[PDB]
Amino acid sequence: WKEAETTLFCASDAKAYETEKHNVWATHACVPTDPNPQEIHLENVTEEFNMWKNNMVEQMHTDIISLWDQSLKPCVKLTGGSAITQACPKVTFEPIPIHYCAPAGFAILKCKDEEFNGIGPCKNVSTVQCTHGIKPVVSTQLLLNGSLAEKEVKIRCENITNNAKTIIVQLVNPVKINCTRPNDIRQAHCNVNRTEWNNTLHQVVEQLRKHFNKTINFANSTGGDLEITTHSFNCGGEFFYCNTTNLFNSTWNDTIILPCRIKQIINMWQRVGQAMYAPPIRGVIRCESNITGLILTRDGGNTNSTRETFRPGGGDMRDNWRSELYKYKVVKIE
Amino acid sequence: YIGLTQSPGTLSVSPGERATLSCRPSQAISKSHLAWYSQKSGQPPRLLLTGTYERASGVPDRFVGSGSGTNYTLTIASVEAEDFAVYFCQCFEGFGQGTKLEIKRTVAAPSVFIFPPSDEQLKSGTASVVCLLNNFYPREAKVQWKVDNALQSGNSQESVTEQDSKDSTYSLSSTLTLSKADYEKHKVYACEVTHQGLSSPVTKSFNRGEC
Amino acid sequence: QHSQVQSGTQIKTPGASVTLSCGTSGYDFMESLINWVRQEIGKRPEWLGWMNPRGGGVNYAQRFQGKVTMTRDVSSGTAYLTLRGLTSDDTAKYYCVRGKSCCNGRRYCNGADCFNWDFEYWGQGTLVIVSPASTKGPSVFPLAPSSKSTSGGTAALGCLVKDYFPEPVTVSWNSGALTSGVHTFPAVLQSSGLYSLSSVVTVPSSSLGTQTYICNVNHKPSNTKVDKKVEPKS
Ligand SMILES: *[C@@H]1O[C@H](CO)[C@@H](O)[C@H](O)[C@H]1NC(C)=O
Ligand SMILES: *[C@@H]1O[C@H](CO)[C@@H](O)[C@H](O)[C@H]1NC(C)=O
Ligand SMILES: *[C@@H]1O[C@H](CO)[C@@H](O)[C@H](O)[C@H]1NC(C)=O
Ligand SMILES: *[C@@H]1O[C@H](CO)[C@@H](O)[C@H](O)[C@H]1NC(C)=O
Ligand SMILES: *[C@@H]1O[C@H](CO)[C@@H](O)[C@H](O)[C@H]1NC(C)=O
Ligand SMILES: *[C@@H]1O[C@H](CO)[C@@H](O)[C@H](O)[C@H]1NC(C)=O
Ligand SMILES: *[C@@H]1O[C@H](CO)[C@@H](O)[C@H](O)[C@H]1NC(C)=O
Ligand SMILES: *[C@@H]1O[C@H](CO)[C@@H](O)[C@H](O)[C@H]1NC(C)=O
Ligand SMILES: *[C@@H]1O[C@H](CO)[C@@H](O)[C@H](O)[C@H]1NC(C)=O
Ligand SMILES: *[C@@H]1O[C@H](CO)[C@@H](O)[C@H](O)[C@H]1NC(C)=O
Repeated sequence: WKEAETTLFCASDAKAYETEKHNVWATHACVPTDPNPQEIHLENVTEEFNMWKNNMVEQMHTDIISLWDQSLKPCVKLTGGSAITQACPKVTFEPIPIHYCAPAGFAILKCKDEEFNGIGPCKNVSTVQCTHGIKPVVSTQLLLNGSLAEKEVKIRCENITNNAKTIIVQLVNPVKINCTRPNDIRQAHCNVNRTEWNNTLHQVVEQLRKHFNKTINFANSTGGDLEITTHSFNCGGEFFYCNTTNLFNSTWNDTIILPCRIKQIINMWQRVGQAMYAPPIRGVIRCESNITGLILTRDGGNTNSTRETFRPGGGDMRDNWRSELYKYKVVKIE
Repeated sequence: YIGLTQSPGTLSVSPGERATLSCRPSQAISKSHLAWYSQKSGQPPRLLLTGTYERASGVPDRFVGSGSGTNYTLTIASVEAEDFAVYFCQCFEGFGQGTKLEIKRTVAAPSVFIFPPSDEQLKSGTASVVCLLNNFYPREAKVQWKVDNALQSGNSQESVTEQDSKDSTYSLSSTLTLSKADYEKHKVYACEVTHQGLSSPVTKSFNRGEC
Repeated sequence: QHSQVQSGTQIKTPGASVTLSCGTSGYDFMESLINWVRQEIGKRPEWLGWMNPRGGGVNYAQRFQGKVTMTRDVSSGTAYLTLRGLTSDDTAKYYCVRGKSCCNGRRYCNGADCFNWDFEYWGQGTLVIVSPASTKGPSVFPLAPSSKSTSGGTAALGCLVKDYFPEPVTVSWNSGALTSGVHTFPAVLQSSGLYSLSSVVTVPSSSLGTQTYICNVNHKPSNTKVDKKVEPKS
């Protein structure tokens, strides 16, 4: 059985009466979900998986880019020198689950070994018609509204000895993060339970200690555009940029408040360029989410120091899709 | 943390001779994650081997990389004039301290000379005492300062020439810096040299205020 | 083909900041990580950090955290390295460098996908010199051996070219007539922030008394020129 490239079709449960854009997109782009999805185990079968070279990631990226280009339309966008201007109405924008399904002649293998690290053989493979429901959430640093590990935290990285490789963390227990723009109009903030978060970092350190038996440190982002130096995401059609310094500042041998700002001028994640949106809506803007994963970068430095330091990273949304699709691969059939 | 130790520090060979460089990672690593560079003076390092053995652009096959785990070697089949340089091994962000590939010649002891401060300089309130080691090989040399038999430390700076393109020797200066006060206070100023070309250490000295 | 064009030498006072630039061409700037490597004279290359031009994310070496800042101009394909709080320890050559290409045109390829560490493409390097001194011509002192210490048919003379800034100086003997046996040593930057070196020449000790020896020092930056006669004291 050999990996193959094709166009997977999406399944969803959009609602015809919704003006919310994910629903609107899914009405014409997807088909209804299967109520009784079939999953078949492959006895005495081992298969090679690679979450870092998976064409499923690449197609999903293309689709969400297409979703965004239709849904979130800025008043102005600078790509190169060409300043395109257009109507920029406020929109309802809240991700819904999307299943990716194999067309006829193809199949999707599913690694079921719970202790799978993202790359290498899997002695526990099954065939599925569709992936599980995936919310295409665009965010940086913190992965929101995603899937969870079963028993213990998972550190996935192509090689964690290489500091140039992104570290994808999957939590077992979700950490609630609530963001509010109270009734300065651009001023907002997030709330996080400090006990739940310290307990989360504890679990992450335990898994990181299996690679580095040193003092594990968490520090904040040390450079880059605002989209990646902050926890950036979208709520109520508005773009939030949240300072995560209070989340990543601890050594390892109550309530956390993250100050946020709503921005009109942003850097585009689909492609290189800036985009300007209209001023924020009045009233209250409110997002209740679950932190289910992290994107980390480990500080390099060729000294035998007594510590390893990890900072929040990301920016390449393909990594977000990767944290959900890591267990899947497409295959051609005879 | 993957530190890399190279040996020898200096490898002396003649043209046409065989050269074996060695690199030892602090821990077991993969063959795919070790590279070699060469560097000539005034230039950036040049990538030679990208894999453990995968050669690069314009890199002749006399260069042969090998090894695994914790022992990696770079072997030059027949060293040519263009090959003499400093060679660095690399794993991720870390580099080895380097192995200097040097032209080999016969051992030659240095001729030693010591120079007192000029009267002109002593007007300014500083005293520079200079010790010259002239045309010697190999590079390794110990220059020790002693004033009134008191071993000096931390008040001298050494400077060495690059290997001479003519006779492949080195020359070296050791300058002892003092205040005119401290200089006019003591009497005997001695420069002791130890080199493999000498049967014993050589001391060149002078007494302050003489011909 | 790839070209990494680095800015020129910069001389800075202690405590100051400096910004180095690395103009890139010959490829899509967004596709590869930019690294900076420092090399102190006579020492090994040391990695300072990498920067992803897509987003501008960075990773600084532990002991350079707070020292370096890596940014870029996407339009001009130019990478920048800023060093703040300069000390004499920061005196070094700074290289801009990147690894091999893993994507010449794949749809969404990115620097983080490639192997970063096979540094095939190096800039020519930028020298940064940290010193509190201003431009200054050298003082030239004779180096003559104590007469009470000599040997057979071979003596040594020289001149001490001291306390000048910046590099370089040129030293010739007898107006370039005397070249055989001359050694002009590499300059050394000392605590003062000023340079100093000695130039020596070995001659027939039988020539001492007949032949006049003069070292001609020339320091173009300060427009100074010195001729100094050398001869042992009586
Ligand atoms: C595969 O995984 C499932 C659930 O994780 C488990 O019930 C089943 O026993 C597994 N089979 C093998 C052979 O590991
Ligand atoms: C987030 O909001 C939920 C209500 O949906 C609440 O249960 C939880 O305690 C909140 N977490 C905070 C404020 O950290
Ligand atoms: C935070 O969470 C812990 C356990 O999840 C809970 O016991 C505690 O009450 C929380 N703090 C607040 C202020 O709700
Ligand atoms: C951090 O977590 C530890 C236990 O994991 C807890 O004792 C401590 O109180 C937490 N930090 C704060 C500021 O409360
Ligand atoms: C990270 O923390 C440092 C320490 O105070 C702060 O100066 C810096 O602004 C923080 N970075 C961000 C992106 O908040
Ligand atoms: C983020 O928060 C930290 C701590 O409150 C603060 O020092 C830093 O300036 C903040 N960053 C920005 C960009 O405001
Ligand atoms: C980071 O933590 C230290 C102690 O853990 C604290 O003193 C400091 O104020 C924290 N930084 C910020 C920006 O809150
Ligand atoms: C977050 O997780 C909890 C349980 O931990 C669940 O009750 C809640 O509905 C989740 N919310 C979201 C938005 O996923
Ligand atoms: C996470 O899911 C909840 C429930 O569907 C939603 O209200 C929230 O906006 C989501 N968060 C993000 C960042 O999309
Ligand atoms: C990562 O690279 C290191 C160094 O070459 C090697 O020892 C280790 O086995 C590698 N791990 C993986 C999972 O490739």
